[PDB]
Amino acid sequence: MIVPVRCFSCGKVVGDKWESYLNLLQEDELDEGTALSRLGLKRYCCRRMILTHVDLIEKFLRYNPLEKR
Amino acid sequence: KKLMAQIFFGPTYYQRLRHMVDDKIHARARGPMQVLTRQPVEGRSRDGG
Amino acid sequence: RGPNLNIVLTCPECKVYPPKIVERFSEGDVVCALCGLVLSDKLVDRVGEASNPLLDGNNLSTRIGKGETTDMRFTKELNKAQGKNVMDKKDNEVQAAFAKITMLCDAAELPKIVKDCAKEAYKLCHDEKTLKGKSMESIMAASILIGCRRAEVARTFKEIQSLIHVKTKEFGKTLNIMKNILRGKSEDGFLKIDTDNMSGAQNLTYIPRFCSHLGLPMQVTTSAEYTAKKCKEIKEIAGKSPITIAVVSIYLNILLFQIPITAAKVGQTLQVTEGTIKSGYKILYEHRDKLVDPQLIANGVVSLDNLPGV
Amino acid sequence: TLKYICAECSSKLSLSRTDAVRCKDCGHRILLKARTKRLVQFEAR
Amino acid sequence: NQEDSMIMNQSSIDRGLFRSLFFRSYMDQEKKYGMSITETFEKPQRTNT
Amino acid sequence: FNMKLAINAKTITSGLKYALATGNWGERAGVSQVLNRYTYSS
Amino acid sequence: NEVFSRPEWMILTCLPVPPPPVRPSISFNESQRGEDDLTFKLADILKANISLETLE
Ligand SMILES: [Zn+2]
Ligand SMILES: [Zn+2]
Ligand SMILES: [Zn+2]
Repeated sequence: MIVPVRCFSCGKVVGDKWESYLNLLQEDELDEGTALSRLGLKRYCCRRMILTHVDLIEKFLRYNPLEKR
Repeated sequence: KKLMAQIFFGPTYYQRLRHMVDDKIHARARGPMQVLTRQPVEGRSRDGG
Repeated sequence: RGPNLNIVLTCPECKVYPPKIVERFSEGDVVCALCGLVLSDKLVDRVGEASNPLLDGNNLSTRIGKGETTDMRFTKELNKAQGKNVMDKKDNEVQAAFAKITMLCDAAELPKIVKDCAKEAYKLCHDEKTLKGKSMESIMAASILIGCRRAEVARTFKEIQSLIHVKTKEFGKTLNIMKNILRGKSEDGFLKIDTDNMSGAQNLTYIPRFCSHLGLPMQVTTSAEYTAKKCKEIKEIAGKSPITIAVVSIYLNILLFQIPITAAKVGQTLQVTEGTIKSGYKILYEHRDKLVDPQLIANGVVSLDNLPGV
Repeated sequence: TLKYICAECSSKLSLSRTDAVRCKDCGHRILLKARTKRLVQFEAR
Repeated sequence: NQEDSMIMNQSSIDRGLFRSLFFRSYMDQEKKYGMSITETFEKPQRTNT
Repeated sequence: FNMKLAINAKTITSGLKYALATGNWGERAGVSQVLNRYTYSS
Repeated sequence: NEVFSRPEWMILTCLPVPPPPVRPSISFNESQRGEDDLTFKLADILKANISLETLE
């Protein structure tokens, strides 16, 4: 629902590359493969972590908080 | 060491089914009995037989 | 008096009375918590039908119905045989009255607790020497009113008269007799503290329903509830009927909140005379400060000048 | 006595035993128990 | 991994592979059987219960 | 004659509620089922 | 058989009543007193027998 911290297979930290992955797609107009290779994800185990991730936390954040401070 | 046979390798979509072992492991040495037949009850949630 | 036939689970080694006894339900044992000795093993943790021996008594009856292969001739004779029984005539009429209780409550969309309370109130007040000459509809109406009052959900006399066609005098006398015999049965049986459930006024419980009949918002309803609560302090209107107090509080808070509902519409909806509502508003205009919620006018949602003068 | 939060308006309320379970601000009859004040420990595995 | 078994990576499991949330909701109501036979949501004590 | 007593709305209400709560369709079983919410495709 | 099954014993004139172990009274929440179906049938048999006795 949010980007995993580490790649499942090898353990490379991919959780810090998610926000820069979206920038490479929306304002640099790169295709997904070049955006993955630019971030340093050269193993397809790491590439499937970012490429196949679904950001379901954005849908969860549209609901109003139950306990609002 | 290298394996003599090369391995088919790659990503595949896998689904986690709702059958866990922890929801299915069951044992009973002695427990409650039925009111009618006085035999062990049915169901692991009731410590059954 | 009578045979004992009582089993006590006491540890024969600790000899402590009362014993610390653990019922290990998962292992099916009854053990002593001090030494661990088991007392009774193979304990019992569907197949029949639920039957509470408090609403319909200890009556066990089964009806005859059509099966997979059933002739029509045999069913009718058995139904007539079951109907022609003389020993359950009292049971038959009390079940008929319970069916009428369910029919009247279901025609009012009353909750199930009202049905249960009315049924047990009818059962407790049934077959009373002091209650023999009253009409069945009066018993019906008073049982429904008692069931409404007991569940903190009380309706008014006009509601029950709107459903059940009963004269006011006989309904009031029936209610008084059933309240007396209910207090007598409570004293004879389990004593129940009233804690304002048989209250005559109960004007806090009429405000939300009467506001719903007018389609008012919530804050008007709570302002009317506060106004009706503070109307008890006013000695000039303390003798008024709680319907009239609730209606004049609702109308005062309608004028306070600028809700476009006239006095004629309030009088038509809740069957209160428009002159009565106008007189209640006139007599409550002098006490505007106490009736209106101070935090509402502090937050500025309403102001006291919105109320028209007399 | 015990703290609750209304389900839709998210207003903190204090309810006793005799109080009917109902929001005092927006009137929603669904109330959530407040999260406990004691600190709860989680293994990070 | 014989006869439909599979070998999962434990290190992958440690990083969240197929880790799931499980929610279970318990419903309970206090029902009024009659006048004195009513249920109450309370913390029971061993002295009087 | 009271119209509130003439029309028992509980007949319609309880009939629809019973035939939708249970699978029974009458007075055919399994017509109404609890909706599966294991996955979205389910 | 002369000793174990006579045809005259095929007609029921003294109905045996099974003990409550045969027909236990279940509890739905340990406050209801729901009885077995055999208890209900025996109650109906007793009601019919009393009705026939009173009619005769
Ligand atoms: Zn990797
Ligand atoms: Zn002991
Ligand atoms: Zn609220």
